[PDB]
Amino acid sequence: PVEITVKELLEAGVHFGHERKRWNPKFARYIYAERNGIHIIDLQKTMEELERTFRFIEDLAMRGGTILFVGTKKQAQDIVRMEAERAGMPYVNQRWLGGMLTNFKTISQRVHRLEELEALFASPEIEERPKKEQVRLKHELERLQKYLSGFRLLKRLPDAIFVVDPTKEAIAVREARKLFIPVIALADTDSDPDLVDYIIPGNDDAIRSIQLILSRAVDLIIQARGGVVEPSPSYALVQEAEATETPEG
RNA sequence: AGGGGAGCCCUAGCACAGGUGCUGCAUGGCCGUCGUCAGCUCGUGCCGUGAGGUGUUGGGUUAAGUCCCGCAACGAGCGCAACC
Ligand SMILES: [Mg+2]
Ligand SMILES: [Mg+2]
Repeated sequence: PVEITVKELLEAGVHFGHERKRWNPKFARYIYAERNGIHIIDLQKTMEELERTFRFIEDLAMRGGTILFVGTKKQAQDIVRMEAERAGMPYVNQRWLGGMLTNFKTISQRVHRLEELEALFASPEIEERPKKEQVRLKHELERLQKYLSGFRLLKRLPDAIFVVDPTKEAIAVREARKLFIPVIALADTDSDPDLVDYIIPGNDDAIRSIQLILSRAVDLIIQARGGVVEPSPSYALVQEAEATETPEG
């Protein structure tokens, strides 16, 4: 049953039958206290820390600060970009690079090739040598973009970090704290609530939680201070958040 | 008449020429050779008390450290290639 949330998209489900001899284990469902992914233990402990954290995201915001989020799991990545562009800041989906922060003065160079290439495919210099290098410059521009598509907003090392799972993207969190950078992350029982600077004890995994915690973390920024504007947002045309703007091919 | 004097010839004395006369285990120079083999390194960062390691390992591909993907590394140089 899809409570107006599922939407009938002619989803067959012919190959989706439970004929997968799934009728094999009785204890198949070892079930615990994790049936939908919404845990809040001790409350007087977590809610205390939340206010804490979210009070800073607000501060770093107003102080003009910057917050690059760090995403690495498939269980996020894209969920990192939406909350990325919606909130004008740098993000890292694909993969971290040793030094992303403890080497700026060098990884930032890559960012430069990137921009450099991005210039050339805009001037008449297009096509002046063998297709080979033409592609030699396309591979790069392409790759570079794959791994640097979000680091282009880091003219200088950031005031904070928002890594999802400070245990899977630990290098990130190492590099960070080695440079006195408050590290903000999700974290759970299977994490280092000692390393995480400003914790938000959500579910490390679980798409939903992510989008839930990461969004307000994005909205809180945006709503930093305020203003009038009371005609509210429109529904169906929420494309500026990114969605799937203009395709190529 | 003749005398002085410059380039030069000759005897004599001298500084010295000359020497394929030793030493290439004193050397430059140039060459051979492993090897036309695919390799040898550097910057920055990270690991390590340290010598150092990481990158240059791994899967795949290549005539090739050639290229791909991975990865605490990101690059760059000499070489490979291309230029002839
Ligand atoms: Mg070939
Ligand atoms: Mg060869």
